Amino acid sequence: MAEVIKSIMRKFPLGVAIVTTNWKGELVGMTVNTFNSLSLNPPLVSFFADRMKGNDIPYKESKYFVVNFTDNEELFNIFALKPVKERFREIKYKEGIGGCPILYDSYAYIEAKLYDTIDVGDHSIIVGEVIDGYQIRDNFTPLVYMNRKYYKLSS
Amino acid sequence: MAEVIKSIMRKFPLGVAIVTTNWKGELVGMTVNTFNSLSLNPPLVSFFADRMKGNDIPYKESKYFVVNFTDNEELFNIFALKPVKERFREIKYKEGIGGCPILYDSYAYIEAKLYDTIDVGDHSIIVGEVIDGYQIRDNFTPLVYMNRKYYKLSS
Ligand SMILES: NC(=O)c1ccc[n+]([C@@H]2O[C@H](COP(=O)([O-])OP(=O)(O)OC[C@H]3O[C@@H](n4cnc5c(N)ncnc54)[C@H](O)[C@@H]3O)[C@@H](O)[C@H]2O)c1
Ligand SMILES: NC(=O)c1ccc[n+]([C@@H]2O[C@H](COP(=O)([O-])OP(=O)(O)OC[C@H]3O[C@@H](n4cnc5c(N)ncnc54)[C@H](O)[C@@H]3O)[C@@H](O)[C@H]2O)c1
Ligand SMILES: Cc1cc2nc3c(=O)[nH]c(=O)nc-3n(C[C@H](O)[C@H](O)[C@H](O)COP(=O)(O)O)c2cc1C
Ligand SMILES: Cc1cc2nc3c(=O)[nH]c(=O)nc-3n(C[C@H](O)[C@H](O)[C@H](O)COP(=O)(O)O)c2cc1C
Repeated sequence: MAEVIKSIMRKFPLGVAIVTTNWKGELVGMTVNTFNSLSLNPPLVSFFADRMKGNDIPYKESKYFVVNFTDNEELFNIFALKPVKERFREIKYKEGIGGCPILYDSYAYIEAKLYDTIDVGDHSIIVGEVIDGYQIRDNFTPLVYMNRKYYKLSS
Repeated sequence: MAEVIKSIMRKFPLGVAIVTTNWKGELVGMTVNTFNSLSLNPPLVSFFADRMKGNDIPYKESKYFVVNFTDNEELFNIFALKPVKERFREIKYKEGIGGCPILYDSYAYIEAKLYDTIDVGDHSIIVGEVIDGYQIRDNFTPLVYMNRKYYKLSS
């Protein structure tokens, strides 16, 4: 059934984001296709973190996280494929709340306070309360991920 | 902050699906942009159901649900905009597991057993264990929802 999930999801298009945190001083982040809005009152956003890779642990052990929205495919590939220790060497960034890294190439970002974590199956649902949101750049081309590719929207 | 969430999400592209169930004999479903894969082992998928509209209740009170994947924008609009009592009058469907409606225009669907529900903020995370998946049609144009529109992917 893991294979039927992957086969169906390969053709299910999803927006991508790069979630980051400052994990006891270590700058970390990852490309996710599970980011979404969860609640309006209270204002909550979420993503799913793979427990099998320990992707949950930095967020569980940090008070805040940042959601970076970017149109730079290179950044998504860095934050999916490159070794953790290498990712923040290659990109421009600044620190936000809790020291969480904000990527300079982001056209928007959210700063969130960790609100809850919920283990379900082999992932943890990471839930953040939106503390602030910023729209930096008005002109951008949002990307959607499907079948290992990053597409623009038609028209 | 509910407004910053909406403003950012308006420009965050997301695949859409129509989740259905047979709620004590009542055929119901809704367009969602919160469907995703949650876990591989066990094989779990999820969506977020708005408690403010009672969208959580049918799933909480039914043993199964179906995830319909379709490329028919008309269907997404029916299952977002039209009165509940009208939706299954206008479309071709059959019943699957638990009597859950499978839409004829779906190019793929998942049958799921309700695994857990988790209230977080003003939504409930509805979690289903994948019992079966089906790819009916190999030729289709997946849609992504952004800024109230249903886009095709470029190229
Ligand atoms: N944890 C996640 O939700 C998730 C999502 C996408 C990619 N990834 C990781 O990146 C790798 C490369 O991605 P790809 O697009 O080539 O994947 P793929 O070809 O292995 O799978 C296609 C799709 O299936 C779903 N999926 C795959 N692995 C999953 C997992 N462990 N848990 C929940 N859903 C999963 C994702 O939506 C993915 O894009 C994946 O094999 C996976 O290890 C993880
Ligand atoms: N519950 C949901 O996750 C959700 C998602 C999309 C749309 N909707 C409902 O459909 C209506 C029409 O959609 P639209 O695209 O014109 O919306 P919109 O212009 O009001 O908001 C834009 C986006 O913000 C997010 N959002 C809006 N309402 C939300 C809610 N109650 N909870 C979590 N996230 C929410 C969604 O991703 C939505 O597409 C929305 O106002 C909402 O009531 C609900
Ligand atoms: C487009 C894309 C989407 C991804 N989405 C998620 C996700 O939502 N959750 C997750 O835990 N991992 C996801 N991954 C994998 C993480 O990015 C990856 O495990 C993380 O960067 C840590 O990398 P590492 O284990 O190789 O060091 C995704 C990968 C890609 C290619
Ligand atoms: C594209 C789109 C995405 C939606 N996603 C969700 C969702 O994920 N969860 C939810 O509870 N409602 C979502 N909604 C709203 C439901 O479709 C709607 O509340 C449901 O069909 C019941 O309709 P009603 O309250 O008008 O009767 C979405 C609406 C649209 C337009």
